[PDB]
Amino acid sequence: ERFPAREFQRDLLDWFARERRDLPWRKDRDPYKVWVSEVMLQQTRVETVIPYFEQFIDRFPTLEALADADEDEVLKAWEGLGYYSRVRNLHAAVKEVKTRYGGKVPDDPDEFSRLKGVGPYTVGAVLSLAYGVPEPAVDGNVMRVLSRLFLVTDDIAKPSTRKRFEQIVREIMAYENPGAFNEALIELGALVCTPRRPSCLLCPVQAYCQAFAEGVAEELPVKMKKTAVKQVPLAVAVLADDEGRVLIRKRDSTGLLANLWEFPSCETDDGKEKLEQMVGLQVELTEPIVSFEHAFSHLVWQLTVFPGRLVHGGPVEEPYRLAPEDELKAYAFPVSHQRVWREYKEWAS
DNA sequence: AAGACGTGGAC
DNA sequence: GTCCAGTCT
Ligand code: SF4
Ligand SMILES: [Ca+2]
Repeated sequence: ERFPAREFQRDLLDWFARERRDLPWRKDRDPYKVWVSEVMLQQTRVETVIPYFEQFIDRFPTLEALADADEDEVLKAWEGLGYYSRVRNLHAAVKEVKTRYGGKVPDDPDEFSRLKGVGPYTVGAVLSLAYGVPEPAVDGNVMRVLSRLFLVTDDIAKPSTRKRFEQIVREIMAYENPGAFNEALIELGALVCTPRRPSCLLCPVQAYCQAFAEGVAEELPVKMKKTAVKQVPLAVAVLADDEGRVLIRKRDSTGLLANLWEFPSCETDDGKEKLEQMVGLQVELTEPIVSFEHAFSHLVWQLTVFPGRLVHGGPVEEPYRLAPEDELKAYAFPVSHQRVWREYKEWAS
């Protein structure tokens, strides 16, 4: 494996200095900000993350401010980003950093990795970029790039394949400046060596790329096809009382959409009667106004919205809470239920 | 191991 | 429609 590591390095790092996007989290190397951006970037595109990162850092300018904030306030800031246990884990990890480590982000891989939500990629991403620690930062971009560079045909969906890529990076990483190197590989996959129609002709490391020589760039990386996924009808109801207040409820911390608020729903494995019975509060449910789909990575919801009129015969017991329409802004809903409300509003016109 | 776990660009 | 931008269990 006569791979000219140093030669390869100098070129890649040169192209990076010329073409790097000026992104908000690249203004400096504050471990806190880098860490926040890398969590936001997990399975989430850069252009999507930019506005979230700006508001989040404005609301929580430092690690302590995030640790000090309330769970609701943090989760509201994550509303719409998806995979919401990321922020549950980041909040807890930061709380841990505050109480245990006195505010400083641990610079040791094994100590940093021990924190919730910090997987192999985030360790390398945060520690290299912000501390100089030469740990690999292998994401989907890197895997695709390396798979083509070294013509690796292993299924990237296998945890072992990733472990191999990490070993490859180690073999070729620029230990002088690992952060800059790690980001360069990622940026490469993001800008040049794209999932489709890679610009190999413009690529700075074309010379070293084994997939280019064989003309199989498009066919890599190898990855098992995503399968079809379970469908799940859902019955949702918007119960408004005479005064205009609407009833909502906070989902439990274990499972789908943990700790997010929603409109009282039940899986329609009978329709309305199930909603009616479930809440068994003196509530009456009416014709379903609209139906639609909302997808997940591992299932698909088919929703049905039933307006109802709430009559007060008792108190509001947890998890349920009663909220005026004006104060719904304060609660973090998932996108599925955000649409439920919008359709309800348009209907009531 | 492979399924859980959200959402929106870009074909 | 398909693909895809990580971590926990
Ligand atoms: S030459 Fe083509 S396949 Fe190889 S790294 Fe560059 S863009 Fe990717
Ligand atoms: Ca870890």
